[PDB]
Amino acid sequence: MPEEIPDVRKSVVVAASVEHCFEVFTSRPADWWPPSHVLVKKERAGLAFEPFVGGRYYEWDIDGTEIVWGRILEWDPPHRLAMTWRIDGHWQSVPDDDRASEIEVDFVPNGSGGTRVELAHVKLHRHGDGAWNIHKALDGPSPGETLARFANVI
Repeated sequence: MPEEIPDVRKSVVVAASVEHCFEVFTSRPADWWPPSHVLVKKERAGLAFEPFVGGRYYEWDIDGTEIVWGRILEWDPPHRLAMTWRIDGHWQSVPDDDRASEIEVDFVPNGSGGTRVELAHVKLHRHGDGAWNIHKALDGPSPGETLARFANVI
């Protein structure tokens, strides 16, 4: 749905405190996880994950049980955020990371309550397990880097 799997992505500035950036992910991503149409049979509504290295990430579906939505890489206090995403191309589950890719995200205060973050993705295709289909569902209106949809809803 989005431009073909692009290598390093770009950065965007959004109006939000740095604490909000890390807090919003752990606060309740369901607040803006659903854009309009989702390939998932049921729209995600509840979310709960342990933020740590090798942590486990799962979400609750309106009628579906818990499915892994990704994983974690490392939590760095207000300044650097990194997370590994482990998911199946068929939106099923991946008990082990065989070809999972890592994501690098940095959050730093920009000007006033505005925070600027640089998000880059590399070797995401290494998954070659159909993970691209998962991105299509996450890709909502106005396709673009994750910061694009995140900044608009934020």
